[PDB]
Amino acid sequence: SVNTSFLSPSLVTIRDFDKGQFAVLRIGRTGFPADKGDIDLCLSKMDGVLAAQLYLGNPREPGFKGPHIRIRCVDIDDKHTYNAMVYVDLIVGTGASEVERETAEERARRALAVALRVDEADEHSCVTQFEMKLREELLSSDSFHPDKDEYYKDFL
Amino acid sequence: SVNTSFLSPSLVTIRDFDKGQFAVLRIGRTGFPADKGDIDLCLSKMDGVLAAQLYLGNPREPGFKGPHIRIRCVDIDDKHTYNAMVYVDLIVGTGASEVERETAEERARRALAVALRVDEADEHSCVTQFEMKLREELLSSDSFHPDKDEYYKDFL
Amino acid sequence: SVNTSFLSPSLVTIRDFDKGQFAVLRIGRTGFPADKGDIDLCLSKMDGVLAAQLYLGNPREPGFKGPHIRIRCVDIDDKHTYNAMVYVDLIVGTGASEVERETAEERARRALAVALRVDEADEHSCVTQFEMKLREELLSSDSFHPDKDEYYKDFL
Amino acid sequence: SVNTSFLSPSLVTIRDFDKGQFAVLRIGRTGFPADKGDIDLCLSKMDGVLAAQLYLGNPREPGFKGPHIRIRCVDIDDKHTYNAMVYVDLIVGTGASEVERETAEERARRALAVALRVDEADEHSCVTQFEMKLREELLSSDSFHPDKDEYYKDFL
Amino acid sequence: SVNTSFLSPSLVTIRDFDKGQFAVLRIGRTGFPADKGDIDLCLSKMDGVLAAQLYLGNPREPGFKGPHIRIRCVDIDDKHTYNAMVYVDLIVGTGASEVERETAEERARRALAVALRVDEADEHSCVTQFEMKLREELLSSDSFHPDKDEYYKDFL
Amino acid sequence: SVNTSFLSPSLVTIRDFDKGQFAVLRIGRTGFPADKGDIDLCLSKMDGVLAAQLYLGNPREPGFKGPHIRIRCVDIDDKHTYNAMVYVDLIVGTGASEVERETAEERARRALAVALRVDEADEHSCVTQFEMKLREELLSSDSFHPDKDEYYKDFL
Amino acid sequence: SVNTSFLSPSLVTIRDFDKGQFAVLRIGRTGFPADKGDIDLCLSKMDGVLAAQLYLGNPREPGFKGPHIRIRCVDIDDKHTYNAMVYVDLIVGTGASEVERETAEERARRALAVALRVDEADEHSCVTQFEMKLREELLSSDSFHPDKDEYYKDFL
Amino acid sequence: SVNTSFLSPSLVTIRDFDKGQFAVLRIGRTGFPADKGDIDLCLSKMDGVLAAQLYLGNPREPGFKGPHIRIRCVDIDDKHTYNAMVYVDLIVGTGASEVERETAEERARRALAVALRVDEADEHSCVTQFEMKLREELLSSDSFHPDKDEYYKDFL
Amino acid sequence: SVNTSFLSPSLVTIRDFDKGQFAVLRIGRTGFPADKGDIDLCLSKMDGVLAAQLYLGNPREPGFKGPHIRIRCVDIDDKHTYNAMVYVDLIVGTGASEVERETAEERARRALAVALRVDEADEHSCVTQFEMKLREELLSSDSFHPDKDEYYKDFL
Amino acid sequence: PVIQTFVSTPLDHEKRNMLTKVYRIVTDTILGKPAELVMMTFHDSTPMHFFGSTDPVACVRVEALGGYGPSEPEKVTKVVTDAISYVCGIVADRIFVLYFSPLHCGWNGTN
Amino acid sequence: PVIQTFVSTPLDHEKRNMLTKVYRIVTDTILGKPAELVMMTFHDSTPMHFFGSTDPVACVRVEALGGYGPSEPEKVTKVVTDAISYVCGIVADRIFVLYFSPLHCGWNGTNL
Amino acid sequence: PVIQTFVSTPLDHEKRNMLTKVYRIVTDTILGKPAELVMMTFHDSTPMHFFGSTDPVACVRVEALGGYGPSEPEKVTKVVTDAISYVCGIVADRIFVLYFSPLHCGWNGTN
Repeated sequence: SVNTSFLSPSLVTIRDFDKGQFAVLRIGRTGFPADKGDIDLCLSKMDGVLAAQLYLGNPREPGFKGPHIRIRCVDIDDKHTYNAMVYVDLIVGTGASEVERETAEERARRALAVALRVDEADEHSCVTQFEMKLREELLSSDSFHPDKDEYYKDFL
Repeated sequence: SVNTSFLSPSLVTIRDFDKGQFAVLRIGRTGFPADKGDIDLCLSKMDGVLAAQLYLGNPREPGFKGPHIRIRCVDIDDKHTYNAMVYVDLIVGTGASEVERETAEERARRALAVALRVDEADEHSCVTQFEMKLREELLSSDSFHPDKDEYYKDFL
Repeated sequence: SVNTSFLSPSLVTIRDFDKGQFAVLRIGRTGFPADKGDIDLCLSKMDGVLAAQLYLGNPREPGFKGPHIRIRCVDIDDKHTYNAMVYVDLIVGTGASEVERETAEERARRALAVALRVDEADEHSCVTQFEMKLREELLSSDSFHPDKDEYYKDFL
Repeated sequence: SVNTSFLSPSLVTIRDFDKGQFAVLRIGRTGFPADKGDIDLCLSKMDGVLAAQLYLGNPREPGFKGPHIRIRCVDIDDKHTYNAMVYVDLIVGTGASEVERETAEERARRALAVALRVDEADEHSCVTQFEMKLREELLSSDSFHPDKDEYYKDFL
Repeated sequence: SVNTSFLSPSLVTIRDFDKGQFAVLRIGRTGFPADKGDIDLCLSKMDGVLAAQLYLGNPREPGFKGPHIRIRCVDIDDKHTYNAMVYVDLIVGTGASEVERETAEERARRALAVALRVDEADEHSCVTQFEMKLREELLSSDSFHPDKDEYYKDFL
Repeated sequence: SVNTSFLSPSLVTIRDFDKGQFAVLRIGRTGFPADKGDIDLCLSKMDGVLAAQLYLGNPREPGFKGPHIRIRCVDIDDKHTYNAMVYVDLIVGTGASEVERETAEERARRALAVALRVDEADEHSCVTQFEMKLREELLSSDSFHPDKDEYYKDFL
Repeated sequence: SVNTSFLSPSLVTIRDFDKGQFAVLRIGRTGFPADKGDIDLCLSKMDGVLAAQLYLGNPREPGFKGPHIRIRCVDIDDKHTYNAMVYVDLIVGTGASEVERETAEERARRALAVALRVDEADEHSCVTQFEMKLREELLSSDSFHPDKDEYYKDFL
Repeated sequence: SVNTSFLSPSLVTIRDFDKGQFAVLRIGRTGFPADKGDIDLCLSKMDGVLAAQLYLGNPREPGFKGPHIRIRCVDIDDKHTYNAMVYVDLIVGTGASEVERETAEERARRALAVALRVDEADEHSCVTQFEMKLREELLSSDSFHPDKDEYYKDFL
Repeated sequence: SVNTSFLSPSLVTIRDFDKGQFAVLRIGRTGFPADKGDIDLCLSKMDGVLAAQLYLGNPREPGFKGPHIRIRCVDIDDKHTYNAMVYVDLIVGTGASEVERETAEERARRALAVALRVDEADEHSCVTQFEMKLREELLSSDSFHPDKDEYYKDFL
Repeated sequence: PVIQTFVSTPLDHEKRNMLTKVYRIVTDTILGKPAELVMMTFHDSTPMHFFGSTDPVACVRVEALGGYGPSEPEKVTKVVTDAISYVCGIVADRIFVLYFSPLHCGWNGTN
Repeated sequence: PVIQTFVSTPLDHEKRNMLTKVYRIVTDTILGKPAELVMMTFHDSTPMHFFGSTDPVACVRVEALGGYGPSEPEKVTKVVTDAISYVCGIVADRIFVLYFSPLHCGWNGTNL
Repeated sequence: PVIQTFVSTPLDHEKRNMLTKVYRIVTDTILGKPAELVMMTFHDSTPMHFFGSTDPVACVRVEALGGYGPSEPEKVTKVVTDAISYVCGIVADRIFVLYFSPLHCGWNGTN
């Protein structure tokens, strides 16, 4: 269902088969061992990215023209106050005009800010921040997948 | 019983304790994330290699002088048609004659071609090929194991 | 509540959430695949280091001034006889008086010898030895954790 | 056990296998659809004829010389008040004298008046009357049955 | 509850005690044996006539001045495509004027067209048409019933 | 499952929905009421007719070219010894040659003799006889059904 | 509750704890092994002696002045017909007169004749006869018991 | 079912009602107390004699002309190695010819050698021997029973 | 687990398989039949002998050099007050000096006096006596057993 | 003769009896032997693999003392495969019918 | 040799072992082969129809490599029919005994 | 071909599938027949007595139309015995492999 693996005390891979997501959990600042609360926090943020995707469209629709909101990594800062940086990819089709990518970017930024609860502390008592990476891909290409392992090279 | 770990979205280690196997699942061509169907496909091919092994002898027999067929990796190509490449090691004794090696070589290739369903869509609608690497090892040595981690360096 | 991951056939990460430990299991000498007996042997030695820790003080007490004993790696030698090397850290506060360091050092060697059953066959028919690395940390620092991932670099 | 079939909205055949009876329920005067209350009323009158038969003799006795009381049709009049006319057949042996016949008539008519509850509201608030047809049959004949289908011509 | 009887392979009487209905199912065109699907369709069309009745008024109201809409026969044409002709009776009071008569006719024709799914495939993939006979009866007469068996002589 | 209706004391229609059969039970010679033993004997003969059909072919085969063996009536003679006459129809496809017609007729009579247990007491202590009527039909016609109600006019 | 022991194939001791009886079963004339039927017959005659005892008086009555009637042995003759000889003891008080003695003698014989079903086939198709031995004992003596083991010497 | 009685610490009678056998168990050489193992061994040898009988014939066949083979005694020598001597009777019909007697005698010996496992140590680790006593009886006589009690006089 | 048999009304053999004991129960003085209370009393005294044996040593110890306390017979005197005479055997090794034999004799007396409750009335309101018989045996002999049947000849 | 019916699908009283009646027909008409001398055993819900799947599949074994007529096996396979398909819903190309002939056959205690 | 016992009645431990001992006798004396080399399989409660009824019925399949002697199959049927009748209560006219001889038989990994 | 596996030990989905893939290899390599054309039945937990014990034991029945080529039965026995030993844990000296050849075999309604 959810496959979790410790590549190191502070580096964890989380693969959700039912939700079709892959995310890297790292305790970046302190290098402390990830506990169950850290994994639950990452899974919570992974769920939030799923909700923000629905603000742009339904990815299960056949012939989905995007754009895609894909979580990549949840970096947890637990030195002083409890903080989480959520790295997300926004993927728009290559045939999108410049206005269409700025609109998609602002629609994604607004939805993620609410879905990830950035303006306050969440249920895990965590101050959440996120960072988006804008990508352009030919969404019809047979070599494209929203969670291609290339997109995770900055975190593995 | 079966321990599965994601080292990356497209790189998975699979350790089967009951069957005494270890296999590296990788989605090589596309780099797409491994889903349940890919893991079931890999576990299916690991099962087939065990069946092919029985065509040459019972490995649990005490004093088994080989030869061994050991699976090492399953490389899945899902860009267009669902294909898989199964990397296996044929391990024969050091003092084996040339006729004994060629015989074990051809018996293994006949058994693998049937067990892996080569050149046809198998149960998971996957067309399979296999690549066999011959090895000569000291089977009676205390330092020998059919699944030494040095045999997995090309895939990890 | 124990997360086990195979980075390689002979390299395993074991994360005990309940006991709050992280240990690296490796079949160092032979490179053989780790089986359940190896993981049980590792989990048993992780249990022993926990018992040895209680001989110096309860780490759950508030403002615990140390010393800490932390398991880092269990290196199994299964070539001939069943042997295990247990790499542990001894973390002492930086404000010690060099006499308190050797007192904590001697106390740790005595407790680890009994807890790990050194130079005798345990329940798993394993002859155990250990190595203790002495460390100095400001235990009141917010960037200190007894299992900080930098402590595991020699084994991962 | 009781097969009930509608030949028409106001014509029902009722076959009781366990009690060896066949009766024709019809809503004669009005032609209204027979409801569950009419069928229960018909089954209750079939019960009474079976009790009245036992006042004359046990029909399951081997070599039973009769006489037989056999219900044929229950004709319900539900226009104003709730009435029912029960049509029964009294079957005496062919070799019986006149005095034997008229005695069998009185014993059956007097018994039917109590079993069918003539001239009074019964358990179904129904005022019941009966009509008896005398027949003389060789009871030992192999072509005789107390419920021959010819005995039902006038009602089917 | 529902009493079903086969007068012939293609002629079935259906008596619904709980809903107070009586219908004659017949496979008129082909004479094929009525199967479970044919009976389920007939019960479905009888169900629609009850619904169409409620559009005209609640029949269980004390002193119901009508009109009554009562199903009589469902003739199934299953030669090529699946069709059903539903013969229904519209009963209005004798004192109804000619304006009230046609108003009742069209009000019931509208309701029947919807409830019986006229000229479209219904739940049973059946294209249904209906035919309506107008009757005038003194509803307060003690000899009147909406489902008098005389009304069914065309179909029995 | 099986719909049994009494049209008269000695005339019963039997509709087997699950086996797709229709038969008419009648107690011809005597006119006696049909008891459960008679209905059990009838259903047993319909089961035997179903077995004789399988000797000629599988009717569930797509594009079945025939021939068909179909039961129509079981006439029970219970005056002296217990006897039954089973009326069946043999339906060969139109254009059948004289040889195909005679081959189908004899294969039918041979299979019916065994399945119906002719000239011998069966499980119900009954001596069974049969009578076969030949029919020719365009089997691929939409107006054809092996149990058309016209085929039963001789017995209803 | 009932302890059965085979001293030989045809010599069985039956001890009834609940009824406070002891009987010797012997298959005398033939020496055949005692089967379950023979043992059931013995238990039946032990019941009859107990039933004949209650005809003389309740022995559980405090200060019971007798007479006692005790079964000693059932000798089964199963050569041709099925017969049994029941040996019983009649114990009267030593202080009783000859009139009381012979009166108890005649009463016991009358009761035994009915209880043991003498000279007629019983429930087990056995023709029973009995033999009564008169004894006189001081019924209040501490060394008296109705089933004193000396009373069985003729049968053990 | 199986009645077991200790006539002495070393002398046991075993009566099997269901299998219709009687056997004497004795610990002859040593006089040791019989334990459950000795009794289980005796029951096993009793079971083997039943099996050996079927090689000669079915004794339940009416008019069974024999030969009968009946166990009588199991004598256990447990001084040193565990041994048993099985005393059986071979009962052939009176008037048997010399060849019929010898043929029946050799057939019983062969069947017993396998059934009693005289060659090796059986399931109970016992070395079994047997001794066969030949008897001739009028099998149809009312005074004959295969387990007549006098056949056991040498062992009781 | 406990096999009791009645050789006579007052003579009972009791074999305890689980506790490895044999005892003869006899109601000697009066010859009265044994009841469940007598058998329970015997089993209690047999149990007390097991406890007294443990005062001298554990008989399950390998190479147990004795001495043995073995119960033989329980003789119940129930004429006046409830009395029991317990016959036990004391078996010392044949190579025992006169001092050792007298010490074992006194030790066995003290233990048996407590275990058999000879001082007071026991749980069954029975004043207990016992009588020891000194025996000398070669305990390593293969023909020795603590409960050899010859040891019971005085009571059977 | 003896007819063993192995199917992967479950069987009940109705299905076993239908195959029984058909098997009686096959013996009397095709095999030329009495219909009552047929011993029929049924083994339903048998774990069976065939043609790369465990889909419904049948294996019917026919044993007849004295061999078979020149054209009899083909007629048996036709009727049996038709009967199994109609009764069990097993497709035709998943129904094996095997024909054997025992060296001897004992019945009523004699050969 | 291999012997398969198909009975429509239920078998228990006592019944199977009784038939086992008889089968071991049959192999050693009649078939002239070691009694340890006999593999016996039992299949109780088998749905079986025979002679127009489901009354108790048995089918015993005998497989012996190398065939049988001149009078051996007759003797085997006599003993097997008697044993099944005694053990299971099945009548003799409802007991089949089939004899086969496999082309080859493998044991201990060798087809010899 | 038809292969019946009788074992006294219970078989699950994994064990039946492992024996399934092995017999497919045996059919193709040794028997030289299509691997999809071999029908394979399994009968686990069979009450079996052999060599004076009810210890784990197996009997495999191989039926092939047209007989067997030279050396083929010895090869099949080696692979089947190895496979049964690995899969079921049954020792080699308690594994029978019987070889038969039916007179005729029916499939898809024709022989």
